[PDB]
Amino acid sequence: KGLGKGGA
Amino acid sequence: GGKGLGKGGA
Amino acid sequence: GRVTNQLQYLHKVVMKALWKHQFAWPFRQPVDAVKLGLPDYHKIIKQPMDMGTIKRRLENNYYWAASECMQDFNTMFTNCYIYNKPTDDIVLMAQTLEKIFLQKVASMPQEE
Amino acid sequence: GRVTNQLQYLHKVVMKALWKHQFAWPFRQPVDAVKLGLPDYHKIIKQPMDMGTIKRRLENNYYWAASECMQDFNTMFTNCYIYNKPTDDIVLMAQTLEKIFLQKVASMPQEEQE
Repeated sequence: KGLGKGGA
Repeated sequence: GGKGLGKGGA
Repeated sequence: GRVTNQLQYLHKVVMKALWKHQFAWPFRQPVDAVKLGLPDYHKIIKQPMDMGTIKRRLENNYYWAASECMQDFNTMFTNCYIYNKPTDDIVLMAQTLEKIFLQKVASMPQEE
Repeated sequence: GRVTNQLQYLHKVVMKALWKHQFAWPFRQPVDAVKLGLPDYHKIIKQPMDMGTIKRRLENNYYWAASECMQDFNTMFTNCYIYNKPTDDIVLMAQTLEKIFLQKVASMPQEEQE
């Protein structure tokens, strides 16, 4: 259900 | 962030 | 107003096909987070969009250019991929509706 | 395998603009799951797409019609929204790029021919 590339 | 909760799967 | 060939096409061809499509029903009205048990929805999606809103806009000449209607179609589909789990049926439904959107937009007349 | 005027437009006007964009860099080559620490990436995204592949397909006359090429652009953007968290910067980058893509598709010459 995602893990992603980085948050901001 | 991340994927809400959603509407249901299949 | 006169309606540009492009907004005419978005109305009479693109919205015509999507509105009646068998996968269209979850998209026809604003996501109702209360009805759907979705207390996080408006936390994640800050610009809700739906076909009812776009259809009404096309009917009342709210739009100045095609590109602005096209963005609304895009936001509607993007909301859905961003909020929902990858495995949700709604995701597959949106992907199918979006392919039709793009197929048709491939034949949209030139502006002007 | 064809050259058409809409394919030439997708190559030389639409792709050229997106490729050079300051947000393009994460999209120019296949997502590298190993480099980036993403062991779940290929479990969620079944049809990886990237501008590198689209560009090369355009140069090798792989596409028969513009719509087929537009579909690949869409898959690439869609993969990004589906796999990544709503709060990841790559989601904003994709959305910005995708708005240009839609803007430029809106001016695609509409005699579909060659």
